[PDB]
Amino acid sequence: GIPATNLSRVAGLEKQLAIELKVKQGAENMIQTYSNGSTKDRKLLLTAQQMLQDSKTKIDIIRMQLRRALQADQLENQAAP
Amino acid sequence: MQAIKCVVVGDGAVGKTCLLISYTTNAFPGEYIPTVFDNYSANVMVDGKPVNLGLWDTAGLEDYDRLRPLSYPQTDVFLICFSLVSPASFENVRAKWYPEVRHHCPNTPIILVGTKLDLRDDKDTIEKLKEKKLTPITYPQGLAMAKEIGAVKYLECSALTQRGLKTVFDEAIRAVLCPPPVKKRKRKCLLL
Ligand SMILES: Nc1nc2c(ncn2[C@@H]2O[C@H](COP(=O)(O)OP(=O)(O)CP(=O)(O)O)[C@@H](O)[C@H]2O)c(=O)[nH]1
Ligand SMILES: [Mg+2]
Repeated sequence: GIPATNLSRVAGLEKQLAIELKVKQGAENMIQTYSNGSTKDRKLLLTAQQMLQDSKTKIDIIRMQLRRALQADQLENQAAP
Repeated sequence: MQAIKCVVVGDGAVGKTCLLISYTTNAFPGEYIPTVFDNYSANVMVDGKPVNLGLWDTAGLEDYDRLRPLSYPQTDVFLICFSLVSPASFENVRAKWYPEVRHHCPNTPIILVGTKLDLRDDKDTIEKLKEKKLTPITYPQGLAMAKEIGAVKYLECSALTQRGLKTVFDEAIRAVLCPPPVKKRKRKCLLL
C-alpha cells in the first residue's frame, strides 16, 4: 500500500470527488433548464434526473471514504478492516 | 423556428468543440478546459429559411458515461468527425460508429464531416504523412463511404480556414427535413 505518503491518497479522493462534483453540478444545471415550463421534450429532464442521482451516490461514497483516509491518517495504532 | 438537434462527435483526440465554435464565433479562441455544459444554440441560414441549431459537443471523458450528452439520444443527426490526412481515422469511424447505430436501427440520417482541411490540402504536411506511410482522403473516397453506411451526405471543411463549415450544418439540418424524420422517445422506468 502506501507508507508515509498517505497524503497522496487523500488528495486523490479530493480530486475524484471534485470530478464527480462537475458531474453532479452538471446534471442539476440541465435539470433547472428543462424544469421551467416545457421546452423541447420531457425525456431530457428525466435523463438529467437519473444521471444526477447516480452521481449523488458517487459523491456519497467518495466523500465518506475521504473522511476515512484522514481518520486513518491521524491514528497509527489501529489496524485497517 | 426550425430547431434541430445536432451532436458533434469524433474518435479523434480533439476537434469536437472547435468545429462548433468556429462556425458560431468565426474563430476558435482555443481553451483546453473540458466540456460539462450543453446549452449552446446558434442561428443558421438554409435556403433563406431561419433555422435554430442545437450545438452539443461531448468531452473526451469516460467518467461522464452517465452524464453523457442528454441531446445525443434525441439528436436529429450526428456528425462524424475524422482526420482526412489520416486513413486510420476513416478506417475506424465506420468500424465503431456504424455497428452502434445499426444495433438500434433508428433509421436516423447521418452526416459526414472532414474536419481539419487546412492540413489536408497542405503539400508539406502531406509530405510528412509519407514519413508515416499515411495518405490524405480524397472526395470520392468519402463519397463512397456515404453510400455503404447510407449516410445522408458527406462533406469536408476546416475550422481554421472555414472551408465549408456552414455547409455542414446547412446540410445537416436538411438531413431531417428532406430524408426520413427522427423523433425518438423511450423511457426506462416509471420511477428513477
Ligand atoms: N486548423 C484546424 N484546427 C482544428 C480543426 N478542428 C480542430 N482543430 C484544432 O484542434 C483543437 C480541438 O479543439 P476542441 O475540439 O475544442 O477540443 P475538444 O476535443 O473539444 C477538448 P475535450 O475532448 O477535452 O472536450 C482546436 O482548438 C484546434 O487547435 C480544424 O478543422 N482545423
Ligand atoms: Mg470539448
